[PDB]
Amino acid sequence: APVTHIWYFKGVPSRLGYLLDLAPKDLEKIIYFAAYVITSVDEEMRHNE
Amino acid sequence: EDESEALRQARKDAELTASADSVRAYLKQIGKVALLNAEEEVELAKRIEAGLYATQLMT
Repeated sequence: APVTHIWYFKGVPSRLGYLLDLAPKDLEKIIYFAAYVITSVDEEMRHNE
Repeated sequence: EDESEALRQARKDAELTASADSVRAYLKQIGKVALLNAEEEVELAKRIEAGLYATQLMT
């Protein structure tokens, strides 16, 4: 299973958090299996339904 | 005390914690399923027997 490089997730600037517009407190909860994220949503399938 | 919103959301917030220690997080999660007794064990064993019988029938 894929894993995240610590050099980029964890640091004084969280580079992964900067790119993805999140926070390290809102990334450790995910790449360490504490909370889910919504990978993608269906926009039209929700607009008509 | 226990009712009137003092302890319920208290329990929900206490459970909903960062749990930095990995063993601590695993023990927190394992504290979610109640223990079982003999009748429950034999009932679930019957269910598994039915499931494997149905799998054999599918095969």
